[PDB]
Amino acid sequence: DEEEIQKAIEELLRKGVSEEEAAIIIVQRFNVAVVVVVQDERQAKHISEYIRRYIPEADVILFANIVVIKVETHELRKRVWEAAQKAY
Amino acid sequence: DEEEIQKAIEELLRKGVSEEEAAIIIVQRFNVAVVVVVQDERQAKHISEYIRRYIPEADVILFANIVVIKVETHELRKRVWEAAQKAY
Amino acid sequence: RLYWDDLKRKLSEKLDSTDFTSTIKLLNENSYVPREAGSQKDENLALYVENQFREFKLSKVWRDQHFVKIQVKDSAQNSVIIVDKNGRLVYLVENPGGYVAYSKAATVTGKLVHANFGTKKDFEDLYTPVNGSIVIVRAGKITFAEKVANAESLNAIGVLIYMDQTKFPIVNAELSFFGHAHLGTGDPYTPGFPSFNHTQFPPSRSSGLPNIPVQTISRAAAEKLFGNMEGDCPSDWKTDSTCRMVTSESKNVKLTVSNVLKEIKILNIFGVIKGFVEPDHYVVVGAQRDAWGPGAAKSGVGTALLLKLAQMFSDMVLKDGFQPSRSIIFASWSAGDFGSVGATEWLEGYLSSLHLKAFTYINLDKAVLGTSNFKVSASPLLYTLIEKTMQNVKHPVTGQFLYQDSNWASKVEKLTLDNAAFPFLAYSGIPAVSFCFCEDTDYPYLGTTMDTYKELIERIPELNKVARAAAEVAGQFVIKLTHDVELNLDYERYNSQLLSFVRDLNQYRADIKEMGLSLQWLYSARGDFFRATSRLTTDFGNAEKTDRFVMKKLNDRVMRVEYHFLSPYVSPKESPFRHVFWGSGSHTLPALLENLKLRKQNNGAFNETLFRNQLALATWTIQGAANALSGDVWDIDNEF
Amino acid sequence: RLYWDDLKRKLSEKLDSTDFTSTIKLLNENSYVPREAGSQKDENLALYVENQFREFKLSKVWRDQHFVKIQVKDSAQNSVIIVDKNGRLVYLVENPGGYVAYSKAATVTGKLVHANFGTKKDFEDLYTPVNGSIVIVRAGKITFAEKVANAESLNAIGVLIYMDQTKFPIVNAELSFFGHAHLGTGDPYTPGFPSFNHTQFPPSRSSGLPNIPVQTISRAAAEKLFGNMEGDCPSDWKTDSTCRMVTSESKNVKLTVSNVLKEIKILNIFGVIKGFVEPDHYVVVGAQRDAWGPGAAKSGVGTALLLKLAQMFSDMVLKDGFQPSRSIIFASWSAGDFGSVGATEWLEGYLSSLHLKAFTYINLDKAVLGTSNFKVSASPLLYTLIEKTMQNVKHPVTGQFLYQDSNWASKVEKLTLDNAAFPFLAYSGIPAVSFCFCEDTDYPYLGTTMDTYKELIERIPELNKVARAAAEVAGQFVIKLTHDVELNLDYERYNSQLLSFVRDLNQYRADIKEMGLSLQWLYSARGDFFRATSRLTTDFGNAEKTDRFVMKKLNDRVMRVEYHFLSPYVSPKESPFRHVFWGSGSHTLPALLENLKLRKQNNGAFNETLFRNQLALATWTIQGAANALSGDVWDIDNE
Ligand SMILES: *[C@@H]1O[C@H](CO)[C@@H](O[C@@H]2O[C@H](CO)[C@@H](O[C@@H]3O[C@H](CO)[C@@H](O)[C@H](O[C@H]4O[C@H](CO)[C@@H](O)[C@H](O)[C@@H]4O)[C@@H]3O)[C@H](O)[C@H]2NC(C)=O)[C@H](O)[C@H]1NC(C)=O
Ligand SMILES: *[C@@H]1O[C@H](CO)[C@@H](O[C@@H]2O[C@H](CO)[C@@H](O[C@@H]3O[C@H](CO)[C@@H](O)[C@H](O)[C@@H]3O)[C@H](O)[C@H]2NC(C)=O)[C@H](O)[C@H]1NC(C)=O
Ligand SMILES: *[C@@H]1O[C@H](CO)[C@@H](O[C@@H]2O[C@H](CO)[C@@H](O[C@@H]3O[C@H](CO)[C@@H](O)[C@H](O)[C@@H]3O)[C@H](O)[C@H]2NC(C)=O)[C@H](O)[C@H]1NC(C)=O
Ligand SMILES: *[C@@H]1O[C@H](CO)[C@@H](O[C@@H]2O[C@H](CO)[C@@H](O)[C@H](O)[C@H]2NC(C)=O)[C@H](O)[C@H]1NC(C)=O
Ligand SMILES: *[C@@H]1O[C@H](CO)[C@@H](O)[C@H](O)[C@H]1NC(C)=O
Ligand SMILES: [Ca+2]
Ligand SMILES: [Ca+2]
Repeated sequence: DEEEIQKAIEELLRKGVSEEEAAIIIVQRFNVAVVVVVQDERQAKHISEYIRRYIPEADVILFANIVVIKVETHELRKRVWEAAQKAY
Repeated sequence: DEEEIQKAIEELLRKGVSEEEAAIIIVQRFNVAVVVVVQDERQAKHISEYIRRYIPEADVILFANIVVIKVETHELRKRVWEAAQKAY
Repeated sequence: RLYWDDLKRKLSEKLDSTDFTSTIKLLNENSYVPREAGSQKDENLALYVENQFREFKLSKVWRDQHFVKIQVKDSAQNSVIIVDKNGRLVYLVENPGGYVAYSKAATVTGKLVHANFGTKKDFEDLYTPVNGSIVIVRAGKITFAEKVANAESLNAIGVLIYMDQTKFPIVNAELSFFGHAHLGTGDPYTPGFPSFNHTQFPPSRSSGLPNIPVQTISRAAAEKLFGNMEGDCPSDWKTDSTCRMVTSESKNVKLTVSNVLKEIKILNIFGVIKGFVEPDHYVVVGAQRDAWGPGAAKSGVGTALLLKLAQMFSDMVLKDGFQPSRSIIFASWSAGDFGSVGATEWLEGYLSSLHLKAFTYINLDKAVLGTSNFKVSASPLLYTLIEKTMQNVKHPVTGQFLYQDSNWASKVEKLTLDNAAFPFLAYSGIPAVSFCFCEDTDYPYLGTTMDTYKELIERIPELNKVARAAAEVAGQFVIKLTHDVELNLDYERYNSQLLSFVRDLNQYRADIKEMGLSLQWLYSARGDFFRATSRLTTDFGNAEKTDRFVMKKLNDRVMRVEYHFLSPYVSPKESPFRHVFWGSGSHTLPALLENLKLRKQNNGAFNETLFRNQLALATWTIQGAANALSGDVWDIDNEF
Repeated sequence: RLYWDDLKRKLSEKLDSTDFTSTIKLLNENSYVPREAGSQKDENLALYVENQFREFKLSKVWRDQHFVKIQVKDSAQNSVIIVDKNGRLVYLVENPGGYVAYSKAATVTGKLVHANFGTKKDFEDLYTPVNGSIVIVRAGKITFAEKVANAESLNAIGVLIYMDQTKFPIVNAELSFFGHAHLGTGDPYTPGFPSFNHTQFPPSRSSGLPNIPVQTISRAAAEKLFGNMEGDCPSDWKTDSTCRMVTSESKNVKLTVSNVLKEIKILNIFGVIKGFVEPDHYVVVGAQRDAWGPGAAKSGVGTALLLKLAQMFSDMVLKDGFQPSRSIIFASWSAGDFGSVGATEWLEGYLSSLHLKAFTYINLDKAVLGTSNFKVSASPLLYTLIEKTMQNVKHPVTGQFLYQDSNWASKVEKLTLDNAAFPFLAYSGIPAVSFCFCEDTDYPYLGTTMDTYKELIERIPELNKVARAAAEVAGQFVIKLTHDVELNLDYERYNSQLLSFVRDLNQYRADIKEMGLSLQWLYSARGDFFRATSRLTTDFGNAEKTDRFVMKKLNDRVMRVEYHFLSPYVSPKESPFRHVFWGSGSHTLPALLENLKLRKQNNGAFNETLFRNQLALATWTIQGAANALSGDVWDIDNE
């Protein structure tokens, strides 16, 4: 599914849709929990390490400066959102 | 009534009402048939002379450059109106 | 008991021994003339009719008091003035003695354009547009209100109405006349609700009130105007040769109207002969009582017929053993020269108490105007009764029967706004009848000071025999509706009315298919109504005429026939003429055709989304009346 | 022959030998669930009820076929999304499985503000205004449609509805539910006229359709939102402790609703027991059949009561010698979840054919929800009948009579928009009654997938004995209205309703005097109506009950009592709830009071020119109904 998501993310940015708009399209098209829009690749690595460290139950795939996160329980989904807000 | 009209037209002109407007006020306030507004005082008598010659049944009173005409029958009233248009 | 032939003769004998001309003479005496609405002489004639009803010994006599707003002359004179050469030439045309009630108080100045009678067709077939100009129109063909409304729709600033000599052969060329320009009925400042104190008279203005000044002028004043106007009036119009079309280049007309409102007390006088079997149902016979002038032909003849009709029928019940099943109500309205105000306020006030009780209204107004023709305008439910009456009522002059045209029903015209029977039919859903002995030309002295008894008997020498036949027609109407267990109302007469609508609508089958619509459900409704009338006729056939329950079970379905044609989807306050056949508004069947008529022309006058709603609601109004007439709700089989 | 006591026993005898729980069990089998309006399983249960009515051997069975436009979920998922720090942080809250029918298809994004239940009082008592922001509201107190309308009235851009655990003690926090946000009844795309093929469906849109998107969310989703919101919810609201008030400064909510319309075929199934004296008059007994979930409590109990009431009454007529004077109609409506659509289209279609023939409607919907209280909402004409019924019908649990409060009628609440009996009373002028055995808290599983028989029998162990009393109440209603030559409708009950209105309006007599007005004519109307009802009771007293002519002369005046309260001055198409007492619009008597209350404040919320017209038409509507009840037109007074 990671292959399908990263390929759908390729088209939205090439078509000219904004990163913030593409984030909303991704959440309504796939079973993803939280998406973060980042500036440089440094924060993308910072955010990806931070969320995997504190919540290892989550699968995080990333493309360009947009990071996608898939988790399943309400409680874990809560922690991912709180972890992403803290490290942003 | 000639005195009352000549004095009532004097007040309308003294109050600042125009001759054209005062002409309409006289017709709805008095039993007048036709009123003509002329340029000079020579025309005022000339129009009055013309109308008294061809319609001698009419009483023609004049004040300043406004000439008042009182007639009673439909036909004579018609002839007075046609005479005033002819000589104007 | 007494059968129909016994009652027809018992009525005809008391008609010959009745002096109608002496009553019309009495109503035109100095004590009751002139009787403008709310005047002292209007109240005097009210007490005479009220006391006469007590002397006739009716079951009950009562009166209602309404407080309506009319319009009357002001202390300031209304004037029509021609202005030439930049206000420096003034010409007094007329200080008219007449006026138009409910005209706007204003002073307009501009071009004057002739528009013949002012109908919608006349304004369409005009070279000069009337936008921003005053319009002059001949009286007749349509009401004053329709003339003003059609001129306002094209941005006219004023209306002058006169009487040409061709249509009105009057010797007095300086005669003034009266009318009203309210496009509706009743007190126009209490639209949709009665003019009682209970309402506390809230601020409400009828949408039929015009916003342009309207004035009436004599023929001499119109010929004064034409002397300042150019263009020849077309030979199609058949008017005077002095007629002209449009004012000169430098000439304008200054119309000055300053009429004022006046709250007045009007009186409706009533008398009732109670029934013997089903007295809670009743017929209503009415006649206007007020008039601007003497109103001998307008109001005198009507009230005189009402007084003697109540005397004859009361005599028949007490002295000849007449026993009507349903009751009879005699009513003398006031404020009739205005928008049928006295009758409309009664309907708007007691609508709940006569919802399915009053089943017929007979209007005696202007029943005698001439002697050549006998004209009738009525609801189709009374066509059979009218036809049966014309077959045994003799013409006053010829002595031949009134029934002479077998295709007479196809030539009937619908009731107009000025008729007091119109609000009974178009607003309350009560079948109505207005009839008159008249000639092919309008009675010239209507609405003038020359509507005296002297002019009426001089033009109609056999006034007594003519008023007797007019009373015999209304008398036979009342007897047929009250003596038998059957109401003599013919519900089958609407099958022709519906079939005429479908035939007219079939002419636009090209437009209907082109918008993706279909007339198949309207076809089904026309047939379902035909089957509903056949089922009710069958039920009447198998009915035990002595069984009082089955008869009133079937009669209750007949008294709902006229009601079920009032549009259930319209506001009775803002559009009170709800009858889809005879009312006014976009909900009427003619309005559906008039709109669809604008589609075949490429112009964008058509309103598709309105028509789709018109066709939808009109289709179900017909289907609903059919399903209600078929019987119970579970006994309604259809090809839904 | 058979008197009332003989018929009361014959009804009570057949009630004990009736198994109601097995019928509710049958209606909740796999073949009839779920039955959303127009679905195949909806048509299956309709065909079952149609055959059951024939086996009961009713006088006639028929059906109506309507084509209404409903709203359903789209293939595109509805979403609730939180965005933080300028759209660079997004958080998926819920992809709800439920939806609100007739919501606007749009995507709104902005602040989220809590408004308690969404009532007009709740929006007034708020710190933060809802202008341009999304609103979250608890379910209850008022209908979904009223919540959306009050939020629209204050320029809100969206509404979220959830079920807190305090008012809805549900273990599953992820439970979705269903509703509709149409401020009216019937097919909202044929407002005022029936949804038949004859109309050819012209472009017409009801004014009750909202113009903002509204979505339902589970309690878990609402608690997800509260984690991004500040402010403590007041203790007055009596809600969960996780409740919050307003989102943070940089956080927004993106509501995405994409519901679509769907033209569906619905079926109304009917059965009639024809009368023996006046069969052209009849009572109507109805019950909703469709439901979003299984709808055991919402639709199953109602239809089960309808089926067995038709079986018992048909058995009594054929096997026990029952002879009702007027007829009885049993009706199973569809599309009830969208807003009494099946029943409204029937009224809007055959209004002419039941103008003064149908004189009472009984609604069995949601009649069994609990066992504590027995609540009733009905027209005052049925108050006396309801009081007489409660005095000889015993509570299933308590065993005591239902009549325990002598001031019960003063505590009755009026019928609401979501009740199928509301359009019968407010639009057609037919007296209606809705009753239920319930508790002080709402049945939590209504409109959810957990409205199953399993959850209903676990909450109500005596479901059969409770459903039997619900049938005994509705059964006694039908017998009292159909067997005697006199109608058990009490017209005198409106004297208290009118007197309460005049007294309530007289408290603002100070405002009335300063506008140059007087309430003296409204008192005159109340007294004229009181004397008309006293005269009718006298006429009924001196009446020869065997004289069928005089009786139906008086009964026709009684069946007109409810009709003469419909406003005669308003368009039934654009304002169909014409009843001045129980309808909606500026023509109602409560609307007159709300306007006059706005005068004491100096602001221009008062209209005056409207009030003078409201007072005028309301005065004559009462006076007109009084004059029609007094008798003939010539028997009226003048001043
Ligand atoms: C129902 O409504 C109608 C219409 O509004 C209303 O009719 C009007 O009533 C008033 C009050 O009685 C009338 O006005 C009076 O008319 C009489 C008759 O000429 C006069 O004598 C009165 O003069 C007295 O009052 C004046 C007040 O300033 C004094 O200045 C004077 O000296 C006298 O004391 C007064 O003008 C009015 O004429 C009628 N309207 C019509 C068209 O007749 C009616 O009263 C209302 N009914 C109820 C029960 O409220
Ligand atoms: C009364 O009105 C309804 C609503 O228009 C009619 O039902 C509709 O009938 C049409 C034509 O029979 C149906 O069209 C078909 O639609 C299906 C959709 O899958 C399509 O596959 C077909 O090729 C065809 O186009 C339409 O679906 C149907 N609508 C519904 C909701 O059932 C009905 O026929 C009308 N009745 C009469 C007597 O006119
Ligand atoms: C107080 O309430 C009254 C209603 O009783 C409001 O009067 C309404 O005002 C509007 C705007 O003037 C009217 O709309 C008009 O409709 C006619 C219909 O043809 C149209 O020609 C006009 O151009 C205009 O659009 C409306 O009819 C009118 N209603 C009534 C009953 O008169 C009034 O506006 C309210 N006041 C306030 C401050 O809200
Ligand atoms: C064509 O007719 C329709 C139907 O009357 C008009 O639509 C109405 O427009 C007014 C003003 O917007 C609304 O108050 C009504 O509710 C509308 N009615 C309907 C059924 O939509 C429309 O304005 C007309 N068009 C023209 C150009 O006259
Ligand atoms: C009438 O309409 C025409 C067409 O626009 C315009 O030229 C003319 O000035 C108008 N006249 C008046 C008096 O408004
Ligand atoms: Ca009125
Ligand atoms: Ca509808």
